[PDB]
Amino acid sequence: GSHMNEVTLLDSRSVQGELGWIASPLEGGWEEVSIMTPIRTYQVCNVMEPSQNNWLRTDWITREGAQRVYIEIKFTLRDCNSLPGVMGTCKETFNLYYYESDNDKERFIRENQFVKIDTIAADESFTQVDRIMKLNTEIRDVGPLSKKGFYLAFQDVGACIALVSVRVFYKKA
Amino acid sequence: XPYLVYREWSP
Ligand SMILES: [Cl-]
Repeated sequence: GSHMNEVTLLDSRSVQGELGWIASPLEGGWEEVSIMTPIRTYQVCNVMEPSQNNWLRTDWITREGAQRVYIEIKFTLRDCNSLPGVMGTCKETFNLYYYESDNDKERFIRENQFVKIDTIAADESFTQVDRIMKLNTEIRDVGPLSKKGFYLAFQDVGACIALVSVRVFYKKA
Repeated sequence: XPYLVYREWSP
């Protein structure tokens, strides 16, 4: 659980970990919201408008030599009960994807090239950082990986979510 | 057209 036996591949909170994220649609879906020690978060909350399918993906992440990587997501959202008067299709989850690639400048990855890792929900585990934010923590892993690197993606289909941080690492031998 | 924004939540 320390840096002595884990190699970080991506840390959204770090200097060069914030640049490279792409939102589809570019506007009206996932949007950056700084929160502050400033942190670049990505949020989406189109609970009134119908048929939402908003995507957010990272830049190319090398797996170095990892056969298996770990994805730790810290986030928070609003239950549909907390939002009276929303569409009957209000969601409380989102989807986590990945696409392996040897190329570092893919400019046309489609929904069907991305493979779903799991549905992410606000569950039992969380963390706590003038004030303190209480954020759900979820961790998922994928493997075996084979290509030089990979892309990560997040899909919103009508929820009110705030992605506070995303961390990608693997475990030393 | 975010209904709410988390900073707490606000419109
Ligand atoms: Cl982020």
